[PDB]
Amino acid sequence: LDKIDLSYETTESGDTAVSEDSYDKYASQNTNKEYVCDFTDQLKPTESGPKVKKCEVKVNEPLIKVKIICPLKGSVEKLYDNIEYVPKKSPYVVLTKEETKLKEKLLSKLIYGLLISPTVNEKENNFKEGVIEFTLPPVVHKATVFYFICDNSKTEDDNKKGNRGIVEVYVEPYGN
Amino acid sequence: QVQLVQSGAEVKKPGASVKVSCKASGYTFTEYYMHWVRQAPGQGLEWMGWINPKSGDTKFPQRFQGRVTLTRDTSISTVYMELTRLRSDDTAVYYCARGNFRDYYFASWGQGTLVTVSSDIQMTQSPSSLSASVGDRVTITCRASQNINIYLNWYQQKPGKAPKLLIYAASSLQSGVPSTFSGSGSGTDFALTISSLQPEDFATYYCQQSYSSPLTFGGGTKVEIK
Repeated sequence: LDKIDLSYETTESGDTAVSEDSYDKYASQNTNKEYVCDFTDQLKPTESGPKVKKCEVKVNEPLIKVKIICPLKGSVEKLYDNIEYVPKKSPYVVLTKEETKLKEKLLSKLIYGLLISPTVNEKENNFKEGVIEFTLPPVVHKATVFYFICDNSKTEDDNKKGNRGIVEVYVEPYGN
Repeated sequence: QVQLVQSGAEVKKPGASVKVSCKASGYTFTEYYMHWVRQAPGQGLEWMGWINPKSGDTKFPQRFQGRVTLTRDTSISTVYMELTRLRSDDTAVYYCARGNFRDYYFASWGQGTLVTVSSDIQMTQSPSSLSASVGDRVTITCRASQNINIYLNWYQQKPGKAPKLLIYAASSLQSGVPSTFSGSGSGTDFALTISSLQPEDFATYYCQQSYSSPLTFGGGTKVEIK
């Protein structure tokens, strides 16, 4: 409905007790002008979990499309039973770092000229459908860093445990 | 268009201090972190730390914690690097370099300031030196002691010049670079490949990891003429 919960608060690590220097960091997959973070495989429970998977999307060129895939609860039995995505209203709402904690923010207020198509393949542009996309504008004047969380770290299969996925989108100035 | 201009050469006695400046023109100063990188004569590149100019926040590695202080003046888009208690092994050329996405790569470099004092991920490059000829295809290897995914960049440096960035993200060709250059690798092992050596590809080539702090450089693949 586009409203932000001003009281909501979280952290990159969540409850995993993993510190930022131990994250499994990795770049997005950048094909022409679509940058993708696919969490299908990265979040399945394993013996070594909980791990933090941090998919880093870095943009400094015009009209890039960002697509984030977060596997749905029950899309495969057992694997994603306890998965949670934050913010619920992504991509309209994102998270940003304010005084060392992650808080909700409107993406359109953060980057002027943002295109959000209401529908992705005739489906709602929302994580409840397993994917979100947006398109960055032709010109950006302010560096900007915002986050998505696709946390499967509360799913357990015996001694196997799912992972917490982070998307860090880092927009730099461009278009001059 | 983007420019970073630094103070002149300094001559110091051991026990003194040195302030080096980096004026920025051509872009919005506050939107890009500024790092410092030094180079002893005939040696490799050593990262010194970064300042965020919106906030003044610094980040240093243990080698320079308490040795060096980074300040900035947003009034005039300038950054200062003060190094205290100078000793002879501090003789070197000090570069300010503008970070892209904080520290992903260093597209833009200053001209360097020579300071002349009187009297942890390892990057591994092979070969150390080589000789070749126009038209030859040359392959250089770089090797990380840890998985760094694609957080790897390649730089060309000519004598008396700041490093040019040629490749970032392991295999992205920087704008304005001859397409004879290419990069490959993901994880621990990387290759820089020049399809046809042209007369001004004769230089020293460096790889550099941006995965985790401190930022470290390979020690240099020098590419000579016969």
